[PDB]
Amino acid sequence: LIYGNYLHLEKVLNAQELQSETKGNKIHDEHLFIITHQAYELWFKQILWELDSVREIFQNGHVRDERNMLKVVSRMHRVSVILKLLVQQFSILETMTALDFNDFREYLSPASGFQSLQFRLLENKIGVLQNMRVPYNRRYRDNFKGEENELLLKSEQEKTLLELVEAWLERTPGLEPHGFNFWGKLEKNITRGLEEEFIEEKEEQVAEFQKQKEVLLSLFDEKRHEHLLSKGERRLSYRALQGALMIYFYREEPRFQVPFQLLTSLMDIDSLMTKWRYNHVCMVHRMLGSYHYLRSTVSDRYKVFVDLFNLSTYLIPRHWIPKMNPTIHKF
Amino acid sequence: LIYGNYLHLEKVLNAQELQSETKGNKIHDEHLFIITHQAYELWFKQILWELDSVREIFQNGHVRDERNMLKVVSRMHRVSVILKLLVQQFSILETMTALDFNDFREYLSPASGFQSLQFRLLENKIGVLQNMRVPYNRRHYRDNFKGEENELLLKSEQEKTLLELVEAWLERTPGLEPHGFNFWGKLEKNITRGLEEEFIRIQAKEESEEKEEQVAEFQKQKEVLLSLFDEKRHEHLLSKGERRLSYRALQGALMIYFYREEPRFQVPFQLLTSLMDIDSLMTKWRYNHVCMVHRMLGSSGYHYLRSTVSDRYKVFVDLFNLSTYLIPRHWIPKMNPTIHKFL
Amino acid sequence: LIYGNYLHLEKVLNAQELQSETKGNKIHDEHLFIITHQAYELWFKQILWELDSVREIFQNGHVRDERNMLKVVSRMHRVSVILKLLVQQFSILETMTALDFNDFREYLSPASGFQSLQFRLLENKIGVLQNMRVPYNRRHYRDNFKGEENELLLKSEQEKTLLELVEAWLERTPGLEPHGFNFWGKLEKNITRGLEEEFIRIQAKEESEEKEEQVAEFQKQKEVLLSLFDEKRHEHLLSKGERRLSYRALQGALMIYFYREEPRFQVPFQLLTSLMDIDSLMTKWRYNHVCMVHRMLGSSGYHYLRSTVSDRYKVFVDLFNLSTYLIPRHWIPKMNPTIHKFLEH
Amino acid sequence: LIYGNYLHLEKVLNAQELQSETKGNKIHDEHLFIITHQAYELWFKQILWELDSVREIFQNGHVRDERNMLKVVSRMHRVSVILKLLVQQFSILETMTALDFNDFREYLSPASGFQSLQFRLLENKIGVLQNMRVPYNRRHYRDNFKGEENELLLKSEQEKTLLELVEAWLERTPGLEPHGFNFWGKLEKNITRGLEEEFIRIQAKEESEEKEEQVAEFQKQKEVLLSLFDEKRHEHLLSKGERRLSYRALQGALMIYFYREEPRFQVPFQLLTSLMDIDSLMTKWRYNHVCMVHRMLGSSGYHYLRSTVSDRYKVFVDLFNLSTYLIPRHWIPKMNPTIHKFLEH
Ligand code: HEM
Ligand code: HEM
Ligand code: HEM
Ligand code: HEM
Ligand SMILES: c1ccc2c(-c3ccc4c(c3)nnn4CN3CCNC3)c[nH]c2c1
Ligand SMILES: c1ccc2c(-c3ccc4c(c3)nnn4CN3CCNC3)c[nH]c2c1
Ligand SMILES: c1ccc2c(-c3ccc4c(c3)nnn4CN3CCNC3)c[nH]c2c1
Ligand SMILES: c1ccc2c(-c3ccc4c(c3)nnn4CN3CCNC3)c[nH]c2c1
Ligand SMILES: C[C@](N)(Cc1c[nH]c2ccccc12)C(=O)O
Ligand SMILES: C[C@](N)(Cc1c[nH]c2ccccc12)C(=O)O
Ligand SMILES: C[C@](N)(Cc1c[nH]c2ccccc12)C(=O)O
Ligand SMILES: C[C@](N)(Cc1c[nH]c2ccccc12)C(=O)O
Repeated sequence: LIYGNYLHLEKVLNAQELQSETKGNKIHDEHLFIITHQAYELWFKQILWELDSVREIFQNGHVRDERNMLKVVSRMHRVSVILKLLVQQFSILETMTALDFNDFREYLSPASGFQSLQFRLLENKIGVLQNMRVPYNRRYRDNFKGEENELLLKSEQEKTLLELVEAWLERTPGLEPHGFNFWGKLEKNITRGLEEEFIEEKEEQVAEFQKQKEVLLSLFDEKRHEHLLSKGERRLSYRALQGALMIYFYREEPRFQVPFQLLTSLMDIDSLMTKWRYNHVCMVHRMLGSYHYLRSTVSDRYKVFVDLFNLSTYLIPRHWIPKMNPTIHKF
Repeated sequence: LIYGNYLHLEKVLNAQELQSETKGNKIHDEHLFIITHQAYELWFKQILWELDSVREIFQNGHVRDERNMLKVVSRMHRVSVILKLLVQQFSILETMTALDFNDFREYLSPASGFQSLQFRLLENKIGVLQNMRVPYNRRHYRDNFKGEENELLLKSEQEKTLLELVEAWLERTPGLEPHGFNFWGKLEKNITRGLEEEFIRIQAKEESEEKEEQVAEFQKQKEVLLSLFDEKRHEHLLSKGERRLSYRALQGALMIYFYREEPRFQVPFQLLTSLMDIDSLMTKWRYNHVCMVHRMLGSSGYHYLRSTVSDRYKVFVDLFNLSTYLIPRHWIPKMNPTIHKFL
Repeated sequence: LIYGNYLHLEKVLNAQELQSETKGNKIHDEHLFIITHQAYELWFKQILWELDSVREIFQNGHVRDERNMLKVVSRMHRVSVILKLLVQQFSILETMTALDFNDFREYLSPASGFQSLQFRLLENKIGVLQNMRVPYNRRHYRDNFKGEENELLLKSEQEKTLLELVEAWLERTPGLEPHGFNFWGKLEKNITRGLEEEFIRIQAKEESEEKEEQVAEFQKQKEVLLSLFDEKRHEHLLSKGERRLSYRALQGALMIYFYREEPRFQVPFQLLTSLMDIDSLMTKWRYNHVCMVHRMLGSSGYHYLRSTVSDRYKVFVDLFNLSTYLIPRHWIPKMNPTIHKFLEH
Repeated sequence: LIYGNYLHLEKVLNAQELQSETKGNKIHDEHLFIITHQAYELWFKQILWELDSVREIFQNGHVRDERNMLKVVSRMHRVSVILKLLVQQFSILETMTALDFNDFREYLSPASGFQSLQFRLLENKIGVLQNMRVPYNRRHYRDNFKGEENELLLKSEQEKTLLELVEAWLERTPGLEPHGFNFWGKLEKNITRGLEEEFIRIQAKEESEEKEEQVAEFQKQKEVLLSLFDEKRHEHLLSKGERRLSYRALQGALMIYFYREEPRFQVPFQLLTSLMDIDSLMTKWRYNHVCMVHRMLGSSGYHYLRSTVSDRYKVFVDLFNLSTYLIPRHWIPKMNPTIHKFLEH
């Protein structure tokens, strides 16, 4: 076995066709354009590789065996690491001036980054929903045809990471009312602590406190949630949300240490996915002038685990957090 | 034209074949290994693209037209930027544990990164010389390569390297002409003078430990500084391969260093800086590679590799070492108005 | 002389006071919070150092001596490099969980990064204009600052900004002189001509939707391209604050863009590129800051900040927008050998 | 409470004294030099903050409560993140040319980065051993430091290092107990067996160059694999300082490596990974430092430093070298339900 043959470089390193050259006027910087995109696509494939694997672990119920949690967090962190690189990779294309890109931009028409099948498959597999997806020029799948359109559909219809994480989050231990009844203990301890606290600048604080109280108690409005879920402003089942907050509050508890890491990485992937979009935009600006559709992609509308980010709003004094009783200290 | 078809993704995204899977026992992390290498190879191709272009500009004498200097420095900086990324790219493969790599390392033998044609072409096109190449397994590197590959690899060694081409251009650097600004002459004189002047300074110091310190500092500096004009020392070191640039080229480089602010020398200096950046980064690549192979294979290619992280692989080491011959600014020959115009 | 004494580490490394600890309940992650900010502030000081130096080079007219161009681009690139780092530095504070920050956030009230004198000095010295600055809680920013601080902050606003100084220099860009190369005239002509020539091409074409599409494209392009020569449109946009550069400065910048390979314009172009890099990175800083305040406080300042990530805080947005007015290379006015002389140093 | 006052910026931003300026000939790039170092020092303080905290968790036996494992790995990862940045931070100082540094290097003598108390404290607290410290021009390291400096430096040397503390904890790693899972025994057996089994396979083959190659490989592997059970070889190497961990600690580490997916070993493995990352990064720091001092001073400290980039400075080299003793997975002693149940929480 030789490197070149192991890596099918006969394919990889014979995939560069400068359209400028194909049309008689070869432009040098076009090479970079091609390579950059090809590298992105390689890495997308790797992310899909990792993601699909993680999805499978959830779907096949392997995640139930908490031995598989190391594997899950490892592969999720790996995604975040690839993404961190893909963000830095824009620095490479920033070496191309707009003036120089202009010299071949025409031979690209009518092509677009939009037509990255993998990027869409990625958005889909994480949990970006078309219902909340910004339409571009009153139009995404329309541009894709064939097996591509077919796969794109499977991607939308098969379980997303969000869905699968939701499922698992719903089964998070300690939610059982017959058990630790976290939610009940929480509502009580908060209401109590609230009242205790509720017993000039005073007025200002009072006003602030009423605002805080509303938010804090908003947590227990199952209906508010269902509504927001419908409007798509939240994404996680109320039960899943409970499991997540369980994990947040009892993270140091051994059974919840890696699960918390997952949540952290899930948020990191959202953060990075959006950083990708941002860097892409800042460039398309520097390259095409005036952008706005893309500036719209950086809107938290594409944050799939936005629920995890927003659990920061509902932070309470440590004192108020239900205690780890002997029984659960065992469990 | 569709993106997928423009980018020949039919090829790119149909090039991943897990040998573990080909042999029945698919290992997940093997995918990463493949992709990582494929990305490296893509980027190598791009670097070769840039480098070959720069070489051509030098060889076809376009570099004489100083309008092409922007293009040259841009493309050279771009190389350094790709390399910066290729160094960071190791962070990705560091996500793979040794334990997990072990689960497929077998299905790789007898393949190695050594068989990267592009990496070799790259080493060669910059200016790595086979004479000063550390032997692998008591043998040459091209021994591992056969066919058109071996053929190309030779062309790469024999065709003009960036070093050679930069040397040529450095030799033509204005200001060296003795009939002109006579930089080298003025320099030798101004250094001789400065040294003497400083000696008197130290002589003035009543004998003390302080004076002693200065004395030692002085003598070492003097030796080094005058070493610069020992054209024979140079020729010797050139032979031993410890330097690489013609003495004339070395003069042009120091010209550029000292008169960098001069408009004609501003971008030329940037080039020199980038040339050094490429060496620095190429070495950082090697270092990160080694640091990983250690984490992955334990402890020995490791030792062979630890050997490749040396000035033997640094092509523009001469540019780095011009830092040793740094002098007080007031010693630097003053740009004569006439030649001040020439620059 | 000792390292520690050279670097006044007696000060630097005795400047960490955890308020949590000062109040009896020391929280560990507070140390990180302090250090991170202190490092940012060190780097801000360095950027101000570089910026002020470059401003002075422009103000004192040293920039006229094109020897100083290397120094200028070097120091400007250095800023962009510091900024690149400052953006990555958020990764450090991302190690702090919101849960853990919550354990000391209280001992901070009412303090805020908003009270970063240096950040404001920086925004100001580059060219952020108060009129373009989104007010927070219906209030100005300097209103939070008092004393010599307010005095400095004012000097920053009143002294020449980099924008102003670059504008001045851009206006003196060679090639614009009508008596000389008359770039703008030649350009208007060459563009008007080219457009006509292209219109004919399209009109020659065999009736199709593709033709219609090209027709549409053509009108759009034509409008934009000719918009360039509407000095009144410019003055209007300047008023609306969509542009920031004088029309003449804009001419000089496009001169440099189009004739960058010309020796005299090689480093000047690099400067333009760096100026844009600084804006890009400054905005990336703001973005990462926001993305974190979200991760930390949830969803409001957050929205104020989300507002700061706009081209309204981009000082050299005009340089970014010169990409809109890109023309076929063959349309660019030709450099006379004789003319190449004023661009050959 | 004001930002500036919280952060004692009266100190931090009044700690820049350009010696060039103090001596009449201010050099611009000296500012950068100062700031860069000051930032490094801030971050070192933070690393020491994190490290000391982790050391205390180990020393005070809090690590026994496996709730505190999350905290430990988090803080150790944070160190690695700071270090990643400190490595990138050299990019900033690379903006300074040697030519320009030369213009002030004189006013620095006789100061040096060597005199970073914090860096030494850091090296010491991790586990760099004074024995294996390469002498600089036949000089010690501590010799340069006097007073409280020397005092603290010693405490750092004498107090428990991270290595020592990790060793302690590694020795208490569950599964090693002979009356329990007897990992070591089961391992030796399973390895001896596997090797024999493989030898037979090769013996069954027909004499050939391939066979010889395999045979040679097999003997090499066998030696290494069985070397693992030579407690005395270890003790010797420990003496020569080629290894650092007790043989029992080494057993615990390999336990963790092999049974990492086991819940009780998942975070512990992460720690090991981060410990190795800290070595890797600490050494990357040294490398980048050297690469620069060369670019700045030419080629000597350079060579002394090139010496610091060795496994002689790698504290957790034992963790790196556990990669040598990797065996087929099927050879690894199996976690029987009963004992698996012991390793859960
Ligand atoms: C010169 C560089 C680039 C330009 C001018 C550019 C231009 C654009 C434009 C204009 C769009 C909006 C759709 C349209 O009107 O066609 C877009 C979207 C996109 N581009 Fe790029 N692009 C560039 C580089 C890249 C790179 C390096 C990638 C890497 C794969 C990429 C991937 C994408 C993706 C995935 C989208 C869809 C955005 C979304 O809906 O999330 N582009 N690009
Ligand atoms: C698990 C990861 C890796 C391992 C264990 C590994 C191992 C090795 C080893 C042992 C060598 C020395 C030659 C030999 O004994 O076969 C080597 C050389 C090489 N590897 Fe890697 N490698 C790894 C990753 C990579 C990657 C990601 C690249 C990217 C292209 C790469 C490129 C090279 C090159 C170009 C050489 C020749 C270097 C020289 O001779 O100067 N390796 N590798
Ligand atoms: C946990 C981390 C952080 C949080 C929660 C945070 C929060 C905030 C908030 C809420 C504001 C808006 C003003 C206000 O309502 O008080 C703000 C502005 C600011 N922060 Fe931070 N910040 C964080 C980290 C940092 C860091 C590392 C810096 C570095 C100096 C910084 C510098 C600033 C600056 C300069 C502003 C004013 C920016 C502008 O108004 O355009 N902050 N921050
Ligand atoms: C122009 C830049 C620099 C130069 C020329 C320089 C020079 C040197 C030299 C020559 C040494 C070897 C000992 C000696 O001769 O005194 C050294 C060691 C050291 N430098 Fe630097 N240095 C630079 C930047 C830095 C930076 C940015 C740091 C950050 C903290 C630093 C920290 C140190 C430390 C801690 C050592 C001791 C390392 C060891 O012995 O293990 N230096 N430096
Ligand atoms: C391969 C080929 C092209 C791309 C682009 C891309 C997308 C849109 C572009 C463009 C380049 N140059 N001009 N435009 C304008 N659009 C507007 C609608 N159609 C043209 C990004 N990645 C690519 C990979
Ligand atoms: C593709 C395939 C393999 C590689 C390697 C590589 C090199 C040497 C390796 C290895 C992988 N796994 N074990 N070894 C040990 N050496 C020791 C002597 N010869 C085998 C790097 N890049 C690759 C790309
Ligand atoms: C030093 C001290 C504080 C900060 C902050 C910062 C900013 C706003 C904060 C905060 C910390 N904790 N709570 N808030 C709420 N805001 C909302 C309206 N004003 C208070 C950032 N950097 C700092 C440096
Ligand atoms: C603060 C102050 C100084 C330093 C240095 C440093 C290290 C070595 C130096 C130096 C500066 N200037 N010259 N040398 C070398 N020798 C050669 C002969 N006499 C001086 C690094 N970091 C610092 C922080
Ligand atoms: C057995 C279980 N792992 C239960 C579970 C769900 N979410 C969790 C989060 C943390 C810890 C445990 C869980 C499962 O059913 O997957
Ligand atoms: C005309 C010339 N470019 C001469 C030359 C050589 N090196 C230089 C450095 C800076 C400026 C000019 C030169 C050539 O012959 O290429
Ligand atoms: C002589 C000049 N430096 C003219 C000038 C202004 N901007 C430029 C850009 C590129 C080249 C020259 C200029 C001055 O007046 O400063
Ligand atoms: C009770 C214990 N925490 C046991 C222990 C030691 N090393 C470990 C590694 C992984 C898991 C557990 C351990 C202690 O004695 O510290």
